[PDB]
Amino acid sequence: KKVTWTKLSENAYAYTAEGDPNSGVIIGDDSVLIVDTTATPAMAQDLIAKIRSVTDKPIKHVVLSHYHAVRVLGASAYFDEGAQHVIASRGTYEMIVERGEADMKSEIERFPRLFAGVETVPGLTWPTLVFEREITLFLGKLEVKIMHVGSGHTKGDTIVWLPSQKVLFSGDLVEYDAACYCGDAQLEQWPATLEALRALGAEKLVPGRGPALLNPAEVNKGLDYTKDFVTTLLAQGRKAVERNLDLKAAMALTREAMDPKFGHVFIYEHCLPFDVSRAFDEASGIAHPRIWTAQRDKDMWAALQD
Ligand SMILES: [Cl-]
Ligand SMILES: [Cl-]
Ligand SMILES: [Zn+2]
Repeated sequence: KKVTWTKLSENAYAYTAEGDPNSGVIIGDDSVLIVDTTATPAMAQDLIAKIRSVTDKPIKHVVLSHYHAVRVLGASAYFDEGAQHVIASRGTYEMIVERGEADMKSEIERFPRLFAGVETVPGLTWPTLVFEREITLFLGKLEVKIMHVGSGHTKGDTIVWLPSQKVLFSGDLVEYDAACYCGDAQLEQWPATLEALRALGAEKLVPGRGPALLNPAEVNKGLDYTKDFVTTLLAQGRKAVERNLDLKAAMALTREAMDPKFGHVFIYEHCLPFDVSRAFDEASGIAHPRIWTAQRDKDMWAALQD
């Protein structure tokens, strides 16, 4: 299992594991902050190990970039390492309340291998600190901004921004070598959210998965790609709705435009059915995402195949 621990700047690191989402790490004067937890407390052990190869400081703050189980269910591992708060936006908190249980069951059923040692998961991760717009932590002298600048990947998407070093942890708002999972997306709002991230002027950006982007040209390529992906996806959904297509026809129409431009990115085929399904709903006027459950997955595959 290939693990990559990348020092991005004086105080910022990215943690990547083959096939897993990225986690972000900020080492402040007094304490460590992480962005997303890895999928289980058993998997969190190796992120802790990487952090402890650098510092003995308490892992005081655990930020959830959004509510999805793979991002949050490792949170309880960090208590013994010094966690004082699990931080989430109001939107993320609302999603945990509304569909945390359903999403936990859904994600573990879909991709059990993402949840190594799933028996170590104690239950849902409940934030202890919920913010509306923006909080700033001073880790000694190090300023860390935790911000909701708009929704996209989910209602409540949260970013972590290190202004002094221009390091942005985008959660799943930004991708580059992988497709966007849009099953819970607010597709209409995502382009404006991407432009808000562009206005930050990041020199380093940790995307949802894959290697970090290490200069502004790479940052903007990731922003442009993600914007193109989610704009095209929603546009094809509006076309399917205008034409009264069923889901199989909507998938074929979406592929017309998405496959040439994006068909090469990692996990494209895994994500595309959920993306077409969400785009069709949202274009149909379902602004708040339907909840994904096993029976909805089953009906989706049935509609797409036979
Ligand atoms: Cl606030
Ligand atoms: Cl449904
Ligand atoms: Zn996600």
